[PDB]
Amino acid sequence: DLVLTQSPASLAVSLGQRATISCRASKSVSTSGYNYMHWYQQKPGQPPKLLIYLASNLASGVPARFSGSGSGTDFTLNIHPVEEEDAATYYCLYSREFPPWTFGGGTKLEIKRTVAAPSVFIFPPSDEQLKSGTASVVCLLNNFYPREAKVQWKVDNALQSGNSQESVTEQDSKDSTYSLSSTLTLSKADYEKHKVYACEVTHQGLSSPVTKSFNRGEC
Amino acid sequence: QVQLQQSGPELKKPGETVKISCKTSGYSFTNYGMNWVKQAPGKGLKWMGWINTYTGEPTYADDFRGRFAFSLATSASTAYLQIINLKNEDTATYFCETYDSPLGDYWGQGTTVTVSSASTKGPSVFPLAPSSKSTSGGTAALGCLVKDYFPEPVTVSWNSGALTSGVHTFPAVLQSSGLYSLSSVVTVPSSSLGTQTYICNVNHKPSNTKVDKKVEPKSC
Ligand SMILES: COC(=O)[C@H]1[C@@H](OC(=O)c2ccccc2)C[C@@H]2CC[C@H]1N2C
Repeated sequence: DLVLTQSPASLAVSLGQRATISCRASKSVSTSGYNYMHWYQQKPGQPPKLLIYLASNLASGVPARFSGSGSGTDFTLNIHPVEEEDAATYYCLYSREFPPWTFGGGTKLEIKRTVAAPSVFIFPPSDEQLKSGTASVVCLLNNFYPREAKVQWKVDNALQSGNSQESVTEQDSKDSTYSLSSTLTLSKADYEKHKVYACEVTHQGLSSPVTKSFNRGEC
Repeated sequence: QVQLQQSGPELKKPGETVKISCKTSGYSFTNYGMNWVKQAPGKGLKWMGWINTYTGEPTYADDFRGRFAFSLATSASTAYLQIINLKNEDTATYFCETYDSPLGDYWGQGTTVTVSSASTKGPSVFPLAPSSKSTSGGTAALGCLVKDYFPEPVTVSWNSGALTSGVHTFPAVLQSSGLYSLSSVVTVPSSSLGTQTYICNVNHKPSNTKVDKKVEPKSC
């Protein structure tokens, strides 16, 4: 049977530098004289897109910065210079004119850029939600790098826990940054029990933690 | 040139069966046939198998025997993927593809299938008002909180598509209630909070819910 394993699983490469991805086949795919290795690129929320077919030929509408090499069992996909729009997952694919097909496990590619601090904002609950019995307080961290970030909620300066959730956007294909949203959910009752709601952010782009807050009733 | 459109997202309970469609822009699928690919949330691509366009003879990959069936409804150059006795492990996005040559590779945008016992439920849309607390420099941030819905997905656009710059719609989080929640925000000129109107358009097909929430400024 044929299995393809890719190296590495993840890779972070500086904008403008070279990205090298590998794929090894459990057995030779060049015995017929042709190199049956293909490469696909897939960005979040989109279907795969062919980049290279037959180990080294560029697919349709693929910039020359992408290239491929190898034969037998070892192949590599090369990107140079890496651009922000290249943040994606890359898969090698084995197959002849007709199937079967065998995909490799994939290689996530993150674009590395200069550190950037997040812009922090906070949103007190809306009147209509409060009216329905709950209170959601949202904290937004906009356009930052690297992805590593820490958000702490404090109600009347008391660190909250187990009552908040967050999601980070995929790396921006334009400027290579991230954005994060954190939601502190509380019952109307609980919410009206306290006065100060704050979001405290720590990111290697901030000299010292930044805090955003408001007082219930102020807004 | 060619383009495959697939049927929308589906919600089924375990044990049920689901049937997804793939339609070409051309008048039929090429001589090479058609392929189906599976992608579980956050996982890799996995070839399911293929079906011959002429012989209608399907071939299934090892890990996809018994419960899966590829069918050709040539009646309108359409192909179908059927899965019976749905399990949790079937929760994934299914892609259909076909090719006429090395340079002619066409993919469908995939059909997201969700296997769960949870009931469908439209979201509530709450405004994330811009104010002194969501302003920095000349930029003001504002948004919409789409809370308590099931199943995925939800789409959000701003001012019917007019505003798209600086828009950030985050990945939905699954709350302890088993319901999803998501937020969509946008940064717009602080002064343009007296010259412009801002409305988020939320669409949650699974429950046929369409909401338009105008987001107004808050003084404090
Ligand atoms: C002609 O076959 C293809 O188009 C295949 C592939 O090419 C070949 O396998 C191939 C074999 C012999 C000659 C030319 C191309 C490129 C991509 C990946 C699978 C499939 N295509 C979508």
